[PDB]
Amino acid sequence: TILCPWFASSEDLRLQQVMHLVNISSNTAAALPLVEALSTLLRSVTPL
Amino acid sequence: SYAYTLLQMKSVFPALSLRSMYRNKGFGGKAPAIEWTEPRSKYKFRWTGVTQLHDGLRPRSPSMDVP
Repeated sequence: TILCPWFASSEDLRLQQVMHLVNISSNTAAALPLVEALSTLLRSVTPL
Repeated sequence: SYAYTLLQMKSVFPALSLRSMYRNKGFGGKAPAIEWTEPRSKYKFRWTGVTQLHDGLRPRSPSMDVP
């Protein structure tokens, strides 16, 4: 009997991200870290 | 034997600074995004922008401090 608790439902994951968008600032200087967080991973693993 | 003592410490100062810089927690800055030109034998290079640094980009290599 392992117990490795990780998973949330989709209702729980979408509740977190709205509060993640609540905790964030709504300007362009706070969503800039998100678009470059993925842009770093796009340059990192790419064929092109 | 001044030149021999000066020779035994010929690689102290690059080992203290150049060989080991950014092994600490707080790391960042900007770095060139240079790309290898994809025909490999041409050995051509192009500067293709900037790369903002983070703690996954700091050297995984051990510091040269202990030796």
